[PDB]
Amino acid sequence: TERIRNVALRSKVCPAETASELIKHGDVVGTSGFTGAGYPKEVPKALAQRMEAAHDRGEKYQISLITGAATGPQLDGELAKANGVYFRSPFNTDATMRNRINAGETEYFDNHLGQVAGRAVQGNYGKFNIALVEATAITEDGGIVPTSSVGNSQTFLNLAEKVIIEVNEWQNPMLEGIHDIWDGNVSGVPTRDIVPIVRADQRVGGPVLRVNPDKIAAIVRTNDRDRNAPFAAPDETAKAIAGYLLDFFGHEVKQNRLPPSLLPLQSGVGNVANAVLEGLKEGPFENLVGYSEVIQDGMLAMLDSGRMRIASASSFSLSPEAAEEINNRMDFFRSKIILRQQDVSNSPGIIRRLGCIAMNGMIEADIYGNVNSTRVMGSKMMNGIGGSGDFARSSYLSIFLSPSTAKGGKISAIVPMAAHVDHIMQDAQIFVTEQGLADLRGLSPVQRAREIISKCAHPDYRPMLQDYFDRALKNSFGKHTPHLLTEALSWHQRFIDTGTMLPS
Amino acid sequence: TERIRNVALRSKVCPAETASELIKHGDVVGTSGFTGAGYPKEVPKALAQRMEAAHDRGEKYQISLITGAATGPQLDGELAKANGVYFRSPFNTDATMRNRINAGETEYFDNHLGQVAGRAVQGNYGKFNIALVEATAITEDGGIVPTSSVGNSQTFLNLAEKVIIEVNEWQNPMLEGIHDIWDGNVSGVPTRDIVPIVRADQRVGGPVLRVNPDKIAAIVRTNDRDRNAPFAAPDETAKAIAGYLLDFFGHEVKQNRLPPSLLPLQSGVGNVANAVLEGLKEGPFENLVGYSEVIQDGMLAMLDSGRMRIASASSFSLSPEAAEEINNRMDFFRSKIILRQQDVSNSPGIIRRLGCIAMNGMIEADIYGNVNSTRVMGSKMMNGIGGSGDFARSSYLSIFLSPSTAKGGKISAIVPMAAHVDHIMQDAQIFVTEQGLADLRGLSPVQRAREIISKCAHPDYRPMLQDYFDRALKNSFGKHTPHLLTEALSWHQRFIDTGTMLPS
Ligand SMILES: CC(C)(COP(=O)(O)OP(=O)(O)OC[C@H]1O[C@@H](n2cnc3c(N)ncnc32)[C@H](O)[C@@H]1OP(=O)(O)O)[C@@H](O)C(=O)NCCC(=O)NCCS
Ligand SMILES: CC(C)(COP(=O)(O)OP(=O)(O)OC[C@H]1O[C@@H](n2cnc3c(N)ncnc32)[C@H](O)[C@@H]1OP(=O)(O)O)[C@@H](O)C(=O)NCCC(=O)NCCS
Ligand SMILES: [Cl-]
Ligand SMILES: [Cl-]
Ligand SMILES: [Cl-]
Ligand SMILES: [Cl-]
Repeated sequence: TERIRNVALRSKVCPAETASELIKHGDVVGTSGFTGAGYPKEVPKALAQRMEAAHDRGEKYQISLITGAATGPQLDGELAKANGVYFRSPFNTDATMRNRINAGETEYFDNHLGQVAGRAVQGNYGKFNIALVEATAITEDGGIVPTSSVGNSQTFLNLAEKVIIEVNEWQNPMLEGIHDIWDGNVSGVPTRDIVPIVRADQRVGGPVLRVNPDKIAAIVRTNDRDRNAPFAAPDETAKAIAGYLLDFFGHEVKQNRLPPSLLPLQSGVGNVANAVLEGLKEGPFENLVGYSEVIQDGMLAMLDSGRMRIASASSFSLSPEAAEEINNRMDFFRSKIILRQQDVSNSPGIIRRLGCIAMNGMIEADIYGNVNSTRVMGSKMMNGIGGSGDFARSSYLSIFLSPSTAKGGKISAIVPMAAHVDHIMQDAQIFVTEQGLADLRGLSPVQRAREIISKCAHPDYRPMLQDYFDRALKNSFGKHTPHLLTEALSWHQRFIDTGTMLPS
Repeated sequence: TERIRNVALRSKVCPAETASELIKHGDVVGTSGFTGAGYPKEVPKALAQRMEAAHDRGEKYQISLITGAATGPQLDGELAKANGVYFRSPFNTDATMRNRINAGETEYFDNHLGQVAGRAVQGNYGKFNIALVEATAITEDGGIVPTSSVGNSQTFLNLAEKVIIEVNEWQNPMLEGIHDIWDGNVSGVPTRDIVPIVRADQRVGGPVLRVNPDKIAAIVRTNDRDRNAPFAAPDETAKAIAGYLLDFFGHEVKQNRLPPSLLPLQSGVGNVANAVLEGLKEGPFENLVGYSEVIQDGMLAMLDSGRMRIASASSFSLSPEAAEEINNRMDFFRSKIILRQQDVSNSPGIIRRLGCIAMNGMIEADIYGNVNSTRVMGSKMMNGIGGSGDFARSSYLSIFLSPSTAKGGKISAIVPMAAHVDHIMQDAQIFVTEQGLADLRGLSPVQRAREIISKCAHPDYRPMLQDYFDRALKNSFGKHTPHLLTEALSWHQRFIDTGTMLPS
């Protein structure tokens, strides 16, 4: 039917290809989109084609692309294939864009997701020329109904000179009412407002994004799917990880250090975090509440089993098949989900107030429990820090989860020294691998090392880590956090040189 | 005049030595005291004597010492001399204690200062046996008036099984009224209360610490001074740094990115700090506001002149001459100063809301602008992370300031890779050295490196840094954050082996 319920605005409809012409070379473009959900699809595809042609003619044509978080093939993919992004922030999962970044062809900075709005308002990315936002519908009074995500859309709408809306009939109209958009000052000029959230299920705003209709330069009708990668069905490794964490949660409850309903849960992006939620869907903890950035398949499964009552997040980040399931049952899930601005879902003040439990994956940790979430070998970007820092530092408990090895055992996820740090020791209390769980609360670095090495390291690597740690204890410059700088990054170099961290 | 205005509690007065007998081997002891101010004095000295005597006779006697932040010679100094501390948290500046930590004789973990109360309440440090708190006075209704700091005192009083109070007649009676102690839930069991501070000058609580008088096991009448590291007059390096920073502030104001009154300021303590505060006093600004951890000489000067209108902090950090000045004029200054619990002064929710400008020192930064504030060569502790993370991550602007070299030029403060990371790139926007100022806002890591190397690095190390960077750009595993892992920590190893980072 007609998703644009506002009669007057219907006069601004033009084809995706034409709307794309509003976007000029050098422009700073703010888009909707929060990891496989709610990003604009058709105007980028059309812009990507117009860029390729322009380059071939010798015309410069690149934008700065600021988003909520990751997008999808239609946006990051198309624009990277076309070589059309000179600067990208804050988060990406597209293979082609990742290649541009790691080749030095697209400049990239992975800001903390909860801070992006505030930094944009400050002017850190420059002046916003375009806001490109996907919508479920436009209301009679001109409200823009968001889709599978909120992200930074409200901020970009405020900041941008010109606005382009994509109304996507693929998105289930029962999405209207799911979002909560606050009109208060979260990320504007100080002093900011108090955000009155005191419970994860509390709504404090309205269902629509607000914009001056005068700034709307184009409206695009679309019917295209959010495209995310499916999740790995939990294997023996992921199930073991989930088993250790559930045991830990149970022990906390028995010792009265957690409620039996736990505390508001944040679950990070990726396969491992997701696998933990599949364990929780049939766990002994009832009346659970999510206060997360994303609701992945596993979180939807907790709402389905009823083990979780409600989930706050900024987006759905579902597999192609999970996205079908929620669509066919939108009436059920609608009342169990609240989608918020990402500067609210990822507000450290709110996270700490609620006492969230943070669960995040990781590339690697060193023996002292510093965590790399991003840069393989210290230099090659994977996805980005995302909101792992927003949550790890603000949480009641910060938990990191990973297989103890990677690349079929050729890499140890527990190393003498992390090649890049995203999360300092202070920001990580609990580590879980398929080998076991390290509880680091109240421990000095040397004490942390004993736990991590003994509980979490793979048997193939444990003796090597013990060997490093023992010689560091004897020979390190200082003994507070013992290191041998000649060897600290040698396992990484050994991998680069030989394809494996195992010695010859 | 009598400092103990509650008659009932007067019966609990006893000698320091006798009071110290209440503290047993293995006890967890929480004390008042925030860097050089307001820590207990006489009971720790007596305890240290008895610990040494026990040790000399083959008997173990050690405690876990949890504080606000740093203490002074009477506490950290004496107990470290006696080898009386098995675990220490969260911050120390005593040289003897630093030696115990770096030799592995005292276990140490430097928690974020704003988080210590919460983690104590969570039980991370174990059960508190003793709270040892210095007081200015005890009021008619049994309220405890703290002294030159608040720190974690209220939390420790709540948790401890038994309480010892030191009533210190050296501390000015007019300190009564300067503190703001909240009974709200800042660091207790979730869900926490909204901390309703919307102005730096806002009081939310009352002037006294509260404790059940039945837990008070001993009261000690004392008369001993706070001891802090002496006043360091700004050298040419510090003045140059302050110069670049003030020019930057001046520029932001002229571009309308800051008000002429700037934003609430958090300043560290250091040679640079004093130069910055002096520049601020002379600069083209007005109506300044402090929302910091400490109040230093420079703030008092601006409060006196009217350049600063109010200063919020958890503690004083004054030279003996400034202490003299405030001791004689406590009536005037107490109207301009608010001393808060450190879980409030260092609350990320409040820091972000007020939009604080954070200015902190550092050991070193790598070329990508990751910051080490703590661990020389990655293994030798200096002081601790303190509140630098609380502020850096939560601030409107995060600035790090340092001489571009250390150890008389034999160490470069800009290195290929930091040997330990306290503040990731995402947490540092501005760097200032005596060489110049790097503004990193909106930049990718490679862009950050070009700015840091060109603006901040010492000319003597610049060719070496640029050489590393150029070769990494050519050879690094990925090009997003280019490194040569064979060389990354080689300058540190060169220092360890030869005493300088320079080759030939
Ligand atoms: C860290 C992160 C990449 C891991 O995701 P994950 O699904 O839990 O981890 P997986 O075990 O499934 O491995 C995923 C990929 O990372 C690679 N990887 C993981 N650890 C690695 C390591 N130590 N060395 C090299 N590669 C590694 C794996 O090889 C795998 O790639 P491949 O299948 O092509 O070989 C992911 O959590 C992430 O993107 N974190 C950054 C954003 C974030 O922190 N979000 C949390 C809050 S929303
Ligand atoms: C990092 C820190 C020690 C620097 O202090 P500073 O006064 O600004 O810096 P200085 O140039 O005066 O040097 C201080 C000490 O660190 C050493 N130092 C500084 N940089 C160094 C480096 N790159 N390599 C080796 N040593 C270094 C100096 O030698 C000196 O120690 P020394 O007496 O043994 O010689 C200090 O800022 C700190 O402790 N930060 C952590 C806590 C914090 O930031 N709290 C916030 C508010 S105070
Ligand atoms: Cl808030
Ligand atoms: Cl801890
Ligand atoms: Cl709050
Ligand atoms: Cl930025």
